[PDB]
Amino acid sequence: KFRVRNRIKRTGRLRLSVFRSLKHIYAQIIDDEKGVTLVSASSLALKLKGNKTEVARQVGRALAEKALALGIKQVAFDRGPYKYHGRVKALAEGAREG
Amino acid sequence: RMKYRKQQRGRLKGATKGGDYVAFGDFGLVALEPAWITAQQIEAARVAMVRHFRRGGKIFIRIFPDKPYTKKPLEVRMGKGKGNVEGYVAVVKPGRVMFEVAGVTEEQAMEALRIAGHKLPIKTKIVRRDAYDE
Amino acid sequence: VPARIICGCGNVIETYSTKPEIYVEVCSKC
Amino acid sequence: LLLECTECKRRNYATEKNKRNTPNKLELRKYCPWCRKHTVHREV
Amino acid sequence: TKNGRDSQAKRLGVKRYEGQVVRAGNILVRQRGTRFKPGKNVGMGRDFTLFALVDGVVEFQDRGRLGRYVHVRPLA
Amino acid sequence: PLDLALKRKYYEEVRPELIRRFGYQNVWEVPRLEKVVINQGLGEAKEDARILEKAAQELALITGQKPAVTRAKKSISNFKLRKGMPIGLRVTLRRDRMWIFLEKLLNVALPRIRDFRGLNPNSFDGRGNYNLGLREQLIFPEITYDMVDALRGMDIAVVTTAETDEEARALLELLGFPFRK
RNA sequence: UCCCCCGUGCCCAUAGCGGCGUGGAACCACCCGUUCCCAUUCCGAACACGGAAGUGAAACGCGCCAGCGCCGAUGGUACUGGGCGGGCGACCGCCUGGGAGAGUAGGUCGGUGCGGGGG
RNA sequence: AGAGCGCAAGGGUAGAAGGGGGCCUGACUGCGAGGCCUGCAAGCCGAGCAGGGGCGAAAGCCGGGCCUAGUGAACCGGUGGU
RNA sequence: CCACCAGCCUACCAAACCCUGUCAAACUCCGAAGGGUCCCAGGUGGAGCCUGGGAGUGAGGGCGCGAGCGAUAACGUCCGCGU
RNA sequence: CGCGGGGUGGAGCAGCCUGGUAGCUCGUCGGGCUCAUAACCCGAAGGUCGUCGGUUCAAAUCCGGCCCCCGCAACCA
Ligand SMILES: [Mg+2]
Ligand SMILES: [Mg+2]
Ligand SMILES: [Mg+2]
Ligand SMILES: [Mg+2]
Ligand SMILES: [Mg+2]
Ligand SMILES: [Mg+2]
Ligand SMILES: [Mg+2]
Ligand SMILES: [Mg+2]
Ligand SMILES: [Mg+2]
Ligand SMILES: [Mg+2]
Ligand SMILES: [Mg+2]
Ligand SMILES: [Mg+2]
Ligand SMILES: [Mg+2]
Ligand SMILES: [Mg+2]
Ligand SMILES: [Mg+2]
Ligand SMILES: [Mg+2]
Ligand SMILES: [Mg+2]
Ligand SMILES: [Mg+2]
Ligand SMILES: [Mg+2]
Ligand SMILES: [Mg+2]
Ligand SMILES: [Mg+2]
Ligand SMILES: [Mg+2]
Ligand SMILES: [Mg+2]
Ligand SMILES: [Mg+2]
Ligand SMILES: [Mg+2]
Ligand SMILES: [Mg+2]
Ligand SMILES: [Mg+2]
Ligand SMILES: [Mg+2]
Ligand SMILES: [Mg+2]
Ligand SMILES: [Mg+2]
Ligand SMILES: [Mg+2]
Ligand SMILES: [Mg+2]
Ligand SMILES: [Mg+2]
Ligand SMILES: [Mg+2]
Ligand SMILES: [Mg+2]
Ligand SMILES: [Mg+2]
Ligand SMILES: [Mg+2]
Ligand SMILES: [Mg+2]
Ligand SMILES: [Mg+2]
Ligand SMILES: [Mg+2]
Ligand SMILES: [Mg+2]
Ligand SMILES: [Mg+2]
Ligand SMILES: [Mg+2]
Ligand SMILES: [Mg+2]
Ligand SMILES: [Mg+2]
Ligand SMILES: [Mg+2]
Ligand SMILES: [Mg+2]
Ligand SMILES: [Mg+2]
Ligand SMILES: [Mg+2]
Ligand SMILES: [Mg+2]
Ligand SMILES: [Mg+2]
Ligand SMILES: [Mg+2]
Ligand SMILES: [Mg+2]
Ligand SMILES: [Mg+2]
Ligand SMILES: [Mg+2]
Ligand SMILES: [Mg+2]
Ligand SMILES: [Mg+2]
Ligand SMILES: [Mg+2]
Ligand SMILES: [Mg+2]
Ligand SMILES: [Mg+2]
Ligand SMILES: [Mg+2]
Ligand SMILES: [Mg+2]
Ligand SMILES: [Mg+2]
Ligand SMILES: [Mg+2]
Ligand SMILES: [Mg+2]
Ligand SMILES: [Mg+2]
Ligand SMILES: [Mg+2]
Ligand SMILES: [Mg+2]
Ligand SMILES: [Mg+2]
Ligand SMILES: [Mg+2]
Ligand SMILES: [Mg+2]
Ligand SMILES: [Mg+2]
Ligand SMILES: [Mg+2]
Ligand SMILES: [Mg+2]
Ligand SMILES: [Mg+2]
Ligand SMILES: [Mg+2]
Ligand SMILES: [Mg+2]
Ligand SMILES: [Mg+2]
Ligand SMILES: [Mg+2]
Ligand SMILES: [Mg+2]
Ligand SMILES: [Mg+2]
Ligand SMILES: [Mg+2]
Ligand SMILES: [Mg+2]
Ligand SMILES: [Mg+2]
Ligand SMILES: [Mg+2]
Ligand SMILES: [Mg+2]
Ligand SMILES: [Mg+2]
Ligand SMILES: [Mg+2]
Repeated sequence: KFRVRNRIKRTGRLRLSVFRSLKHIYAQIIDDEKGVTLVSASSLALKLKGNKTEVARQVGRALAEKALALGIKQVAFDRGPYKYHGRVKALAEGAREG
Repeated sequence: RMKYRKQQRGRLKGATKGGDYVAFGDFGLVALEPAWITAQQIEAARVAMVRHFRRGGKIFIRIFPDKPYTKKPLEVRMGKGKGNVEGYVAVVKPGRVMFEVAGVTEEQAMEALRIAGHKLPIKTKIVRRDAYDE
Repeated sequence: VPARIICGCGNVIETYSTKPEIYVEVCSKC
Repeated sequence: LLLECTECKRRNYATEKNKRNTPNKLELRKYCPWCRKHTVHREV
Repeated sequence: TKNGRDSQAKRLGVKRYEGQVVRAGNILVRQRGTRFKPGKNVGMGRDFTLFALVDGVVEFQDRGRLGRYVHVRPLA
Repeated sequence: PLDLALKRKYYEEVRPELIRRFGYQNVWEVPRLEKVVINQGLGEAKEDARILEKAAQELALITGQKPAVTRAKKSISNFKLRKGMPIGLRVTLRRDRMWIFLEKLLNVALPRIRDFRGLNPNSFDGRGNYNLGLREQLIFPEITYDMVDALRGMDIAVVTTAETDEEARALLELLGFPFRK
């Protein structure tokens, strides 16, 4: 069911992997073809509060801060196993705030 | 049987797999020349074998005709042979074991196999179960 | 919605299912 | 059945292939003309 | 005798072996199915034809359970 | 409505009871129901869906859930089958609905069954699950006589978390399964 | 530099199937609930949101075991570029260079890259 | 993966090309770098550019169908249009 | 042996499965030698490449090797690599 | 051997091309009228669709091999 990843990998680059847990939400900017992460705005690893949908939109900007500070823009969104809607859509909507 | 239709002739190259060892019975008859053995041949040998020692032991046949042998009917040159006049044969490269006997004296199996040899086109050899196994 | 099952021998059951009226004749208590 | 689409408020044409008896009595899919841009096209 | 038949030879197979320099757009491999998977800088057409996507060098990669691949390592 | 008789029976009586015969080290090893499924083999009415909207709303009443049709996979002219035009009903009731359903069946359905005698004990398929058929469907509560135009029975599957059916055998009896034994 | 866990790659079974054992602080999962976003050709099974309690049973994580699976030499042989020699042939033999498959001995329940949380 | 992929066979394939659903008509116009194949003429693949579009949050995908058969130079004439 | 259908025997035939032993152009878990091609180098040869003028040839034959057809016949026949 | 046709209740023929249910006449069987038989009237039964494979959800039906019967052809020197 990771068909989504395969489809994204074929495109440009800079995959925004978005793993998410029962009370967590992570996100990396991985330039493959080397398997390395460039940015990693974690949530239950940062410190953020508790509201998830509200929390995700925050962690999204946490990437934007660390992203542009390095020079990145390919919004290649690795919407993993999870359907784009909840804390993922928010994590995204938030990431796209910049 | 089944398979399908008629089949190309190929060539009886070196007896690479054309060799073997006994795996049933005490005595055996191995081929020494390459040949297509006919059903009519295999049978005639097998029967002449039991026919020799009535109600005797038990014979094994390790070669089996699966190749369709074709033949055009006294004419010219159209199509592939309707064939099968001799019907079916078995490929036999020199060295392969063909017939096993078992449950009879040596002189009783030294004759049975001696005969089955004659009913065959090729020159053949008789064998004890030496001692070579796996 | 709640409903009362009037068994054919006392034991007026009560659970959930359409139509509260229930003329059940005889049940597990028999 | 062989067919060719005609543009509305006009008379453009295009390659096509209907199917007659089978579920297909009406036909008016979309197709981009050279003059103007994008419009419905009748069977004809 | 109903049998004297066959169809045209389609001259398929690998059209550009590894190490061979290639121009963008030129063909790498024609095939029955996906006896070769595309990969980096190599597109695929309706017939399963693999074609280079930019000037470079062809190289083949086997990835076991995931099949063989054809790549064009660019340079200019 | 997260509450009912049988829903409790399992906890304040049947749950510890199971621990008595098997003594599970963990709170989850103790088997539970979690899936009741119902199916009607109406290949009989596969002709017209006419006589089908009924058995559907009939099934819905006795189960509470809105049933779901099940199409044909293969095709068998040996008895008028092809594609998916055929039919069968299937309804998967869980949660509370499962309990409010099992209460009726074990405390009303079975007893009013014509010449009942006990559920066949052999109907345990290796792993902990039970299956059984019912020729009629009027043996349910909210089904009136003048309502049924034709007697069409069916069968229900029940799924426990029991690995071996040995354990499962017990869990059912404790809930109220009148086994023929 | 070291250890555990989370995510994600690389090779593509020596990474697998199965049996035994261990891990809940952290992380992960099941897990409570279904008002809201969302969802079921029926059902919060799935997808989703809001989340305490309980648990490590399931799932996964780590570690052991060689029954299955998988990997698998060395030695020799079949075959064979090239070069020759014997017989009516179906065929057979030598020199030179290359050299299997099967099978025997053995091997394996993995190795590693980047980011992150944690002692 | 021995099923399915409309139909012969083959190759390929569930990390979909297979089954279901929502919206949909790119079974688009103007082109076409560079190739495959090839005696000729034919046949085949095709990135990308422009126009105006469809689905998607987007990265993107769409110039019919998993692919290889389903076909006919020129002449002569028909209908529509500039 | 019997009928309510049930039971056992079975030097009869036999699906699936397993052991031993095998066959296959249109079967392949495997798999050579070799061949193909590109890169670099040796190679000045009646080599090679580009554009043109002139041709003839388009019945081949035998031999070695590899297959089909034939009968593991033919100074037979049809292809392949050589000669 | 070559080309074409055929094989279906006991006899003789439909059905097939366009697959889903096998029809006609005769005979046979039961029951009637007659002293009795026939004629005639009223009922009923009876078919592996030559055979072995293949396609299909499904084969009398379409595809292929085989056996059997029919007709035609078997010429030039
Ligand atoms: Mg025998
Ligand atoms: Mg002649
Ligand atoms: Mg014939
Ligand atoms: Mg047509
Ligand atoms: Mg037509
Ligand atoms: Mg041919
Ligand atoms: Mg030819
Ligand atoms: Mg492959
Ligand atoms: Mg394309
Ligand atoms: Mg340290
Ligand atoms: Mg055990
Ligand atoms: Mg919970
Ligand atoms: Mg609500
Ligand atoms: Mg809300
Ligand atoms: Mg909304
Ligand atoms: Mg949530
Ligand atoms: Mg335990
Ligand atoms: Mg497990
Ligand atoms: Mg130990
Ligand atoms: Mg082992
Ligand atoms: Mg072993
Ligand atoms: Mg060796
Ligand atoms: Mg000789
Ligand atoms: Mg010879
Ligand atoms: Mg060597
Ligand atoms: Mg080996
Ligand atoms: Mg292992
Ligand atoms: Mg490693
Ligand atoms: Mg298979
Ligand atoms: Mg297949
Ligand atoms: Mg198919
Ligand atoms: Mg298909
Ligand atoms: Mg295939
Ligand atoms: Mg794959
Ligand atoms: Mg589909
Ligand atoms: Mg699909
Ligand atoms: Mg649809
Ligand atoms: Mg261009
Ligand atoms: Mg071109
Ligand atoms: Mg050309
Ligand atoms: Mg020309
Ligand atoms: Mg394009
Ligand atoms: Mg555009
Ligand atoms: Mg395109
Ligand atoms: Mg299609
Ligand atoms: Mg497609
Ligand atoms: Mg499709
Ligand atoms: Mg092809
Ligand atoms: Mg002319
Ligand atoms: Mg019996
Ligand atoms: Mg019986
Ligand atoms: Mg018995
Ligand atoms: Mg072969
Ligand atoms: Mg093949
Ligand atoms: Mg070799
Ligand atoms: Mg070479
Ligand atoms: Mg080379
Ligand atoms: Mg000089
Ligand atoms: Mg010269
Ligand atoms: Mg010259
Ligand atoms: Mg040159
Ligand atoms: Mg010249
Ligand atoms: Mg000329
Ligand atoms: Mg000529
Ligand atoms: Mg000639
Ligand atoms: Mg020659
Ligand atoms: Mg010779
Ligand atoms: Mg020689
Ligand atoms: Mg010939
Ligand atoms: Mg030969
Ligand atoms: Mg000759
Ligand atoms: Mg007859
Ligand atoms: Mg008809
Ligand atoms: Mg008609
Ligand atoms: Mg009559
Ligand atoms: Mg009579
Ligand atoms: Mg009568
Ligand atoms: Mg009557
Ligand atoms: Mg009668
Ligand atoms: Mg027939
Ligand atoms: Mg006759
Ligand atoms: Mg006759
Ligand atoms: Mg005549
Ligand atoms: Mg004539
Ligand atoms: Mg004559
Ligand atoms: Mg004449
Ligand atoms: Mg004349
Ligand atoms: Mg004349």
